[PDB]
Amino acid sequence: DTRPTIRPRNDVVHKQLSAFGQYVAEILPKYVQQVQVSCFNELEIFIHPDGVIPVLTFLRDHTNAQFKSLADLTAVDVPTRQNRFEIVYNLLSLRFNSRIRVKTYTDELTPIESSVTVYKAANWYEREIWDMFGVFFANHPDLRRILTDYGFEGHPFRKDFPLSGYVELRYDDEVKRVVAEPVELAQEFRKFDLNSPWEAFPAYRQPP
Amino acid sequence: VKPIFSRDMNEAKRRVRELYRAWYREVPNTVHLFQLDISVKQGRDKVREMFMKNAHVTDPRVVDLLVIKGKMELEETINVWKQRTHIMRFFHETEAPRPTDFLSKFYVGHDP
Amino acid sequence: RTSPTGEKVTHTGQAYDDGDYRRVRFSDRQKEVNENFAIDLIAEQPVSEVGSRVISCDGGGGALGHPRVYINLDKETKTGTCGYCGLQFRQPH
Amino acid sequence: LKKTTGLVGLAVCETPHERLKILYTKILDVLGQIPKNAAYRKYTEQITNEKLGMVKAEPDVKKLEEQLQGGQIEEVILQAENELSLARKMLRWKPWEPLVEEPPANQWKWPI
Amino acid sequence: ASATRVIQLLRNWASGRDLQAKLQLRYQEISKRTQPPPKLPVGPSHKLSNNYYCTRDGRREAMPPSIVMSSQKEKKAVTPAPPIKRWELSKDQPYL
Amino acid sequence: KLDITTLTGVPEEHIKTRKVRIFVPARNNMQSGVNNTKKWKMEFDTRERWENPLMGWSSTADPLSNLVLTFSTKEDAVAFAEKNGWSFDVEERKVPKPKSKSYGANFSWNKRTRVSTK
Amino acid sequence: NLIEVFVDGQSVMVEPGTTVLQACEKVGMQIPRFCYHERLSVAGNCRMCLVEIEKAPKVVAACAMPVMKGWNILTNSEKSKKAREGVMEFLLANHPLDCPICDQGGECDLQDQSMMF
Amino acid sequence: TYKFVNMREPSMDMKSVTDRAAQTLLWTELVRGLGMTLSYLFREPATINYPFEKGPLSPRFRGEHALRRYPSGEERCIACKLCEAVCPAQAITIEAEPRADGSRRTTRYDIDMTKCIYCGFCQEACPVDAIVEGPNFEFSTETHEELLYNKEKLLNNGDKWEAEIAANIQADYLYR
Ligand code: SF4
Ligand code: SF4
Ligand code: FES
Repeated sequence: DTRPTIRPRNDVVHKQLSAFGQYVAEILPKYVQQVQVSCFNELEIFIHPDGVIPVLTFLRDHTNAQFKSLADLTAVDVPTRQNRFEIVYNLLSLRFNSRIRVKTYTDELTPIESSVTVYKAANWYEREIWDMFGVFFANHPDLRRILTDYGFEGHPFRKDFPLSGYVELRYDDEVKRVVAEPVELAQEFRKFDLNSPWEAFPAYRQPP
Repeated sequence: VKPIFSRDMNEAKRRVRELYRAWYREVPNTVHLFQLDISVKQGRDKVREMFMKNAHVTDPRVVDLLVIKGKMELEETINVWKQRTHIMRFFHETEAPRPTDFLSKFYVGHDP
Repeated sequence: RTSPTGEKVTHTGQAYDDGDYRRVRFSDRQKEVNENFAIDLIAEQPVSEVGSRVISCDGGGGALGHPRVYINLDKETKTGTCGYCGLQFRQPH
Repeated sequence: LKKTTGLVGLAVCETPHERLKILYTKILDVLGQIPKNAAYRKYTEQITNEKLGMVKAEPDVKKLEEQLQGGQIEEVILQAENELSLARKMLRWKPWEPLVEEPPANQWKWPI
Repeated sequence: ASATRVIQLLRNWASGRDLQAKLQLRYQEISKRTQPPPKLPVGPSHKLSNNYYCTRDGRREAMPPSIVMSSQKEKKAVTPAPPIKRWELSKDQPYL
Repeated sequence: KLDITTLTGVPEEHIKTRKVRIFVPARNNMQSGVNNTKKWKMEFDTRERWENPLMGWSSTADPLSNLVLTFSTKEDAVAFAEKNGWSFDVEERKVPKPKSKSYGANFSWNKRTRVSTK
Repeated sequence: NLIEVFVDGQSVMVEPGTTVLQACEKVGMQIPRFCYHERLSVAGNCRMCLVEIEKAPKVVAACAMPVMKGWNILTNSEKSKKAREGVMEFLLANHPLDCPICDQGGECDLQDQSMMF
Repeated sequence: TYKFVNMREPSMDMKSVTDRAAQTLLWTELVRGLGMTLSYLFREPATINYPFEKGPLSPRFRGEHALRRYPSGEERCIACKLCEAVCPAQAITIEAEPRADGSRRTTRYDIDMTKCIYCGFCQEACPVDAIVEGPNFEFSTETHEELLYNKEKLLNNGDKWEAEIAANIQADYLYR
């Protein structure tokens, strides 16, 4: 619609992104599984996990796709899927002033090829993904805990990991050191059920 | 499914033994480096205990990842990335022993 | 008011019992107790008499009060009480 | 002559036209090795032919840079090198083959 | 600032600039902390007519992402967007 | 059967003693909306919640007290419980039966349905 | 015996006598309602269930109006949206501002339906 | 659109080279910087005399939380508990029961200042302007237990700071 409340939408960028998505799909039919452009003009390419390195290399070196900047590499944990972890690569093409997202899937066991060869920035991002979610990255130069404690056990950002964790720290005089003890909260984190019983967005309705 | 490192359980057991050798040989140095009060036997007993904890695994993929995690802990221990408390965390000391007898649990609390 | 133990009773009706071990926390320190009981204070406030069947109270000060609520005064025995303020209003007989 | 490219690590090429022509010929040969049906070969050959034609047509480096719209001519040379390496890697990968595997069930369904 | 003229001259000379013109300490150019009561305006939707929320519900006008291509059941080369134009050197101060 | 229990990091006590309940949340009787009752959910058994002496705030040692995981289908929840080795009890979704409704029946000629007041 | 009705263009088979609201429930659409209750006799007084049917000049009460074969129930049409908005405005016109002190607060059909429709 | 920092070729004029060598040998730029600090010496220091002099503050300042009362003397808090919900740190713990009169009066209004982030969402959420962050920033304690504020503590804080709190609200309610 119109008026200040509604956000203005640019259709030109939408058309450009759709065309380029088709371009990428045609060039890489072996790996590209699905191409989507969001209504807010964000092209997303879904690729089979085996194509992490080829697709990224194409999107980085190709003359008409000069995405030479790995903006952010992250993971989304959806426990309702067999391949719960979804590895998402956010790219930036300075030459064409555009961005693209490469989304792949992985299990808790299936390794994913490291993209350090494609982007050197991928090192620490993949370390974080392994540390927080537990997605092993094959051929990684140094895959180790980057954010958790040295002796920490478990992957915190997993949806099945408790928010407060399983262990807590304190200083004990008898052992003269900081010791790890089972977590005991003086005030339990009060879970608030806020989801309304009435549907909010008809456009995103999943038919039964 | 693509194997992480080992295609078969026998290959995985080879990796497990390699890790066990490294941990077994590192324990004496670790006690010296962090000036731990545990004995070399105690550390090696803990290493064997930790390995035996994950002795029910049958999937080579899971065994591979367990070895990778075991390697990572060894790397931190060798590189002194861990601190004295971190090494001692394996030896739960301050934590009071929780009994297993039903009658004892019955007295202790509402523990299921 | 003060409990038999000697501990002043809060407006929330709370007073550590004699057998309560927690009473030791006030051994050398005072027990913070507010000395303006709200329930007593409104009881002091007089009951307004407004001829209109329905009156509206905002708590005073407009935007500095409470959401405006309309009170009905049909009940003769009872006096219309503000939901937020607690002020009582009556219809003159 | 351009004193410096501005970008650190990028050096001014004294013979940019010849260098671009040689690189484009190499790229075209590598694409020729690629199967014709492959979209990569078709599109890349189109792009390279356009750029090569413009390079041969315009002898002025600045006007050529404006014509190609790839930035400084050294940047265009770097782009050509990257494209050539990508073409070789594509020949290795053969991404023109059919899809490896369809996504398992609703692997791309949001919201849950 | 409450400084002697000699001190002011020495200070300015040592700095090389007229510091008294721009003194960092704030004295009286500060706005009065006590201000007149404001009257903020209303938004574009503060109207008694033609204000149906259905015509201004941007949140509910969002749509699921459009699927351009799905593996499940001569074109010119296409760039993601028109190539970025070269930036132009500043005219106020080209070289710092 | 995938055995991620060794890789989860969950303490053994909270791997065996836990009793996961797979279920579809019931509709709050106060409201009439059914949007909440559309996705399967997984919750853990409730445990002791004592009182903190200082303030009276409820204290707990259960680390999984607040863990609620939504799942698209029951099979997904079952598989996830199996992966993590948690004993899971599944409650089949209860969908209200379709009910025949007739406004005319409110004004029936020879039926009990006839309403006394509107 | 089932008649073929359409909800938002989606064909759905319903037994004769099915109310519009029930067919919308079948396709997955929960039409806003205050008076209609599944276990209580149909009343039709709240007027919040008003919905537009394609090629129909006047909005119908989905909670009471029985479907007819071929009807296309436009649940999210402009007519339906505006009807819901107007009815909610009428409902809230005299409703007291008691939400902070109302126990129903946070679980009030009036609150959520006002926020959504 | 873009400015070239640095990127300035040095002139090789013998005079320019001479001045550059003069800068190098005679340490001119170091003397210039030294003079700048000397100029800073003779300026007026900007230190305020704490606590005899306090720093500037605005009426919208957020500090010690405080529970307010109506002019009659009744607690404004009507136990809606939405301030408890909005609190991004889950610091407010509210338990309420019908008072002897029958109004919604909380039996427990506990906020641990040691967990509160002083965001101010609580005062923006309260529909009766009951919980309002006060102007007092100097309320440091020596024991952790003191930080955990009871309902009585909040009521006393409100009674103590009411004049200033009311004045600040009167000076800012129009903006809100
Ligand atoms: S938001 Fe205000 S009225 Fe509601 S509980 Fe908190 S202090 Fe009381
Ligand atoms: S100011 Fe912020 S942190 Fe403090 S009580 Fe209010 S919401 Fe909680
Ligand atoms: S629900 Fe009451 S008129 Fe339809």
